[PDB]
Amino acid sequence: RSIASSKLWMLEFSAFLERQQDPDTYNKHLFVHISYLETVDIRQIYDKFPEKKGGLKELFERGPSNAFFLVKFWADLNTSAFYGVSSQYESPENMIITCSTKVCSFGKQVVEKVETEYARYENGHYLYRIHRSPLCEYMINFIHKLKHLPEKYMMNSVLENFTILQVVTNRDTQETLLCIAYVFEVSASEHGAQHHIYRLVK
Amino acid sequence: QVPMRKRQLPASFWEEP
Repeated sequence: RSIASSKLWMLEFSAFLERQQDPDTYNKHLFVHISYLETVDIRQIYDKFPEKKGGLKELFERGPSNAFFLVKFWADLNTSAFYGVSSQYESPENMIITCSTKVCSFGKQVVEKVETEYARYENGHYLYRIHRSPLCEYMINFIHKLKHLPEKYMMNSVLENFTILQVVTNRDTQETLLCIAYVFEVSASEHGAQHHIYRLVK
Repeated sequence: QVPMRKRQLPASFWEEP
């Protein structure tokens, strides 16, 4: 139904551009946004993500398999400036979790960010949150470069070798709680950001 | 490089909502 394993549920995800007009006025543009699931054979995407060491094939083999999703974004790129990322997770357990985000060009890791997040109790469950985390410089320049390509065919061709892997882990037990693979296209002119969510299998 | 559209993916993969 949703991006949820037995132990973690992603409630919200977004990457955005924020501009301050005056001290009382803000404008925000969402590049991508998440607030029955077809499946995708994980062997079809192995080469788009790093392997060898902490690889995507090794991660899935160790499982659990109900924690591996693929998100396909049609990103809206139609736009001093703050570039950020926000996410929110729910769990029925109070744990200390770790989020590893790896940006890859051509299946080769290029940026890595690790973050630790703690729970807040709310109405019987536990919330984890990344708020207005600064988008790193590689991504900001990549977006600027994308917007400078001559046509959407060149942007989407470039984006075919751009992926992000997110692994969320229980810091104590090292259990994989959520693993999300992200593939991207540019949304078509006045379509706005859209996505499909898949379960990864086999 | 094997193009993504020649790989076996659900048809939805290229159908933007």
